[PDB]
Amino acid sequence: STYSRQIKQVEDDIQQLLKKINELTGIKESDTGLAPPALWDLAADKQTLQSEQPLQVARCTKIINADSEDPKYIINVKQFAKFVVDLSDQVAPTDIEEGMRVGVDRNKYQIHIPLPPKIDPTVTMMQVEEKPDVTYSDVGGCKEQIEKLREVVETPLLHPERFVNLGIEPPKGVLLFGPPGTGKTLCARAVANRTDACFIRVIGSELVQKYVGEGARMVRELFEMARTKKACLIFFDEIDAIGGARFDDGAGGDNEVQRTMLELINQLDGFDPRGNIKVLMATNRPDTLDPALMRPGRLDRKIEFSLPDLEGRTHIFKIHARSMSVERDIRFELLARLCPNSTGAEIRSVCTEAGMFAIRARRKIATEKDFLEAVNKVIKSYAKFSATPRYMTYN
Amino acid sequence: LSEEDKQLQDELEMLVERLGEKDTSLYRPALEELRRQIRSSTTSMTSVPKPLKFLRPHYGKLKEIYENMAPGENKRFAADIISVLAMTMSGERECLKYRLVGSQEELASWGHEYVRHLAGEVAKEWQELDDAEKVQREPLLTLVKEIVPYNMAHNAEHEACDLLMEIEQVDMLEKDIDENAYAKVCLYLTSCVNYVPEPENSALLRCALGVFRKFSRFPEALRLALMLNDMELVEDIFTSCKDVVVQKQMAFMLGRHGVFLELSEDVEEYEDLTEIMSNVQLNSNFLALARELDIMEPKVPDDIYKTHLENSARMNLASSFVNGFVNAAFGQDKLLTDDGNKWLYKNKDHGMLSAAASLGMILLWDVDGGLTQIDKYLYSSEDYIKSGALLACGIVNSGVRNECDPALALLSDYVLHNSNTMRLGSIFGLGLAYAGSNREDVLTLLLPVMGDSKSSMEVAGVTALACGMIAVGSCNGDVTSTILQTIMEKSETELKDTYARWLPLGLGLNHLGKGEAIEAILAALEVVSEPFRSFANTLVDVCAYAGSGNVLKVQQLLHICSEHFDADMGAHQGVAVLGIALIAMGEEIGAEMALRTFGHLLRYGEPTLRRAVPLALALISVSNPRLNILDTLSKFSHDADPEVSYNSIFAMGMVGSGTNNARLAAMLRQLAQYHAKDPNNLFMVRLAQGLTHLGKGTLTLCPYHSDRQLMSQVAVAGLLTVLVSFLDVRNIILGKSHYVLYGLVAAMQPRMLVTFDEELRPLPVSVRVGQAVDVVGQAGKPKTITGFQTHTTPVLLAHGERAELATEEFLPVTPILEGFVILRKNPNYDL
Ligand SMILES: Nc1ncnc2c1ncn2[C@@H]1O[C@H](COP(=O)(O)OP(=O)(O)OP(=O)(O)O)[C@@H](O)[C@H]1O
Ligand SMILES: [Mg+2]
Repeated sequence: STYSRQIKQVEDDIQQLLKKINELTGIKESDTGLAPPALWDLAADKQTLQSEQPLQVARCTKIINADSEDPKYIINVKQFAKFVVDLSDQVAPTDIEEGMRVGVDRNKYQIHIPLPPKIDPTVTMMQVEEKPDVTYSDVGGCKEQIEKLREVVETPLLHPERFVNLGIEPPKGVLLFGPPGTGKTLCARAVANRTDACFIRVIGSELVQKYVGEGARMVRELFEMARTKKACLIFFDEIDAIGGARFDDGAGGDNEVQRTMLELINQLDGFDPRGNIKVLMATNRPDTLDPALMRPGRLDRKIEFSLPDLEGRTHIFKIHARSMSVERDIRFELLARLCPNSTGAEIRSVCTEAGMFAIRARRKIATEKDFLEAVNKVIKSYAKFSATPRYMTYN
Repeated sequence: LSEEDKQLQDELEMLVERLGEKDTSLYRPALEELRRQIRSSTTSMTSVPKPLKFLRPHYGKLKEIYENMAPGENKRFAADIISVLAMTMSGERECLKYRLVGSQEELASWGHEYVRHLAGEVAKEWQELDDAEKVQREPLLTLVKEIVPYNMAHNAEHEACDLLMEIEQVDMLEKDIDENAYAKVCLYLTSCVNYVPEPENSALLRCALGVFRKFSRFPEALRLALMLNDMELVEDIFTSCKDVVVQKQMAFMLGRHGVFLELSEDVEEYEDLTEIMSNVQLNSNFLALARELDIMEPKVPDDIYKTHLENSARMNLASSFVNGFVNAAFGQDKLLTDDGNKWLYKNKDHGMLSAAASLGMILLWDVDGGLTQIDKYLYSSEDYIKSGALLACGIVNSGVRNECDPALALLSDYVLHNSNTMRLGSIFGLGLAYAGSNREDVLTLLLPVMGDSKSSMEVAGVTALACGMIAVGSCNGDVTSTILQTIMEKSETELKDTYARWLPLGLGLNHLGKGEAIEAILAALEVVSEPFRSFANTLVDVCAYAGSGNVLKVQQLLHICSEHFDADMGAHQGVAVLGIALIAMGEEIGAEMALRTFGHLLRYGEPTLRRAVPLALALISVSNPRLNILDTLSKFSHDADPEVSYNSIFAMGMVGSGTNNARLAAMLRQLAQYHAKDPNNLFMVRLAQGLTHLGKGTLTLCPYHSDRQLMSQVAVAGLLTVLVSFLDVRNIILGKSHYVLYGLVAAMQPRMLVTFDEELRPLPVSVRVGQAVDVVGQAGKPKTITGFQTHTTPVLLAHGERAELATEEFLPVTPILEGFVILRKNPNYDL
């Protein structure tokens, strides 16, 4: 308390100094999206505003007399108008092709720069930019499942030389199926963490759109943008949202969504080659998927995430109780035996509730009794709500 | 008006009336009750006697009672009430006075809040008291012999240090330190050593050293000794201990710091004690580690480049660094061991110099086996390959000190070799091979090289660099004379060469962290010409205060950066910016406070001033891939100024050196695409990619170890060599002198946690690894890690990640769980 008077004196000076520093440097606005002045190149910005003219986005439609020395380009300037224009002298004639977006000036509308194909902002947000914090070490009891998963979705991209030499075309599709909580999305999160190519996460419910043909459009632009990369990974979580089997119920039942599935089937294996895309779909209702989608060449590998065996359950217990403050002789093999048919999700909850009982008793170490009570609360007491019995019939 | 409050208001008159009577019979019962009346409200911290606050003007009636007659019992309790009234007002020379002159009973009887104000007073008046007032501290001392025991009783220990630090009497703390608070008292004042200046800098450590020595806490006593660079005290700490199990742990800590101790053969277990501290077993321990991490597979630069996902002499020379950096100190490579001739000869000119030397970096710390591999290139007819293989031996022996010396033998015969390139691979080889040795054998063999007529300025610089590494922080008299001699013997035009910038570093390296021992040296730098003198004056002054955080010195550094010149005259401005990082790298508070100042140099600065601030970011946060610096560097990778673009990208690699950061590698891969058509920028991008995957993530270049509290002389020498060479990135790094990038070999250490048994064998146990948490202040048992996870022991610790044993099966010899740790069975465990 002896320094209380002086601490506030220097604390206020620092705040006064901080505010005074902001007076000279400038830390304000931030509501019109203004960057801090340390990045302000005003001299350059003035030059850009004159030297660099703005360009209107237009799409080339037809090239007239491309063979001759006077090639004329018909452009569609969005909602403005259509113009027959000539190419600018600072770009090559071979760089502009029909059906490609171009940048045109406002005076003579001559094409100044080719532009990337238009992609829906929602589709652009589908590619994973921050990888998950989950590795393959966090998946237990899926040893055979992971190796099959890796050798199709990881090995070809990491070491492509081992397949070209032997004339091997590795599978370009994996379907992960199993009851809920079995690790289907967990393995895909491990794949995205480890992968070096572009990863696109697509939830099937995201492909359901209000208007007619819009869902199939997003599938087209999804594969269009995946093809703009040397190697790509598309993850279709809960593909049963759009991958349902086709049917005719008199009325137009699920006709629109079936078209989205038909588009996805077309991009996977159609007239055109798919590309270097290796797709990956996870669903807990694989019996509902269309036979065309469940066919090799679209989903070549069918990896089943069945409920873990005794060795697998003990491994998942070790994974989730790794960072716990457990006791000496926690018989994890015994705990794995007390939940015969239990998903890894239940095992994680058992670990959480086991330490939750210890927190309840103001104890810093989780005993074996706490795990025994956790098994009763999760495996036994919560067996009324268990999704396992209903979903093994589906898988 | 409460009746009980009015009852005390009655004592303002009726009790004073009892003290107003001539007879002393009524004096004692009223005063004794009045003395106890204070304790009535003292029992509650918030409750204070407000009627007593109205008795302050009543002291006039009591003025003659406590002043004008005998002090037996009349003044005794009369003054103490005024002292109780004295914490309410300013209390300048009053609260202590009635305490000092009044009753001399136990201090805590008047309240914890009273002594806290009383303790605050004794420090305030201590500064006021002059030398002639030494007779006035007789009762002043008695209180602090009772205030300190009172403070430790009620867990208010940190206030106890605050008392005797102010009065500069920290010595008497150790006599009253108990077993229940020795760690808390040490942990507090040791955290104050990062800000308190000399002479209280060493003095505060000495008292902490005494406490640890008193309580037989040898491993943490040795840590304090190294921080004070007390060569004498290191021997006394080492040999005082009798538990031999405890002693081998120090040699691990001592060897990691790179300080050698010449033990006597009479000391028990002499052999393994030297072997442990000489890091001869480091290669086996390192190789056994990564075998457990199953990363023995060699890595090609293509696996680092990942060009298959991408939608020349420089390229080949760039990939040579990327090759060696990734599998450094691993001993196996798919690109150099396997028919190295095609790859090595695929490089050209000085590219073969670094390509050949890259073979010694993959055998780092492999003194025996590494020497077995460079010999094939040691007989090469090409001038560069042999000299590159010459420097490869120095890289191989860098960081390892064996008893009988190979590296001097293979390279002594070539320090005067007629071809400068053959010479060039020699001195830089010896500098790395014996960095931080202060061995007169190598120095005397290396010293005349700088004075040779055949030695060019390129050779002249490396000799100062190398001799600086051997005698780093030693203030060697011999090297100072010759480095100064060379500096003024060079011409005005000769000093214009940027290789001349290295001679001051050799002088600066010798005084690394020494402090104010440079005024004699700085006086010598007065006689040399400009603008080299200004650069030399700035550089050596900076290395003097490295890891000190002396703001006054940083104040001078910012003034040098303040005045701008419309290049040639502003070459010294880059060193000042690197100086701020080199000074503030001590404590976290200064380092982060330096980041904002770096941004302002990055905004208001001129090109030559702005070209070095990326280097400052690398030095201040090497192997610490924090997002604030990376984003700051990321924005400035594609800058208009080529050096700033070159330096920033290299800084990103050094900031993430050995971290294997997935986010950083993605940025570097993206920077490769952006700078594909700029070979110079791409070479820096390629250089950064090699550094971020240094040693497959098993190595660090951070100069700090022991919970970021111990400064390694060799590591800073290795870093300073690289970043000071980066001030002229056009001519040195991108030019013909990229071998200077092998200076960071001196800074290579493994981010290690290997717990050994008492017989030094591996002992994998469960540990908790997570971000460190400051444990200063809050009493009880606060957690020192947050967001932690449980791994087995042979795990790589990132910067700022502490480690605690999850269980209690083993008692660590040292609290600091870094590097190699010896574990002992806990007797209480399994009782
Ligand atoms: N094999 C496993 N090893 C370790 N933890 C697992 C495993 N399987 C599941 N878990 C845990 O259980 C959680 C269940 O989530 P997860 O995404 O894996 O479910 P899912 O199989 O995709 O389920 P749903 O079919 O309902 O989408 C995971 O987040 C993880 O913490
Ligand atoms: Mg899922």
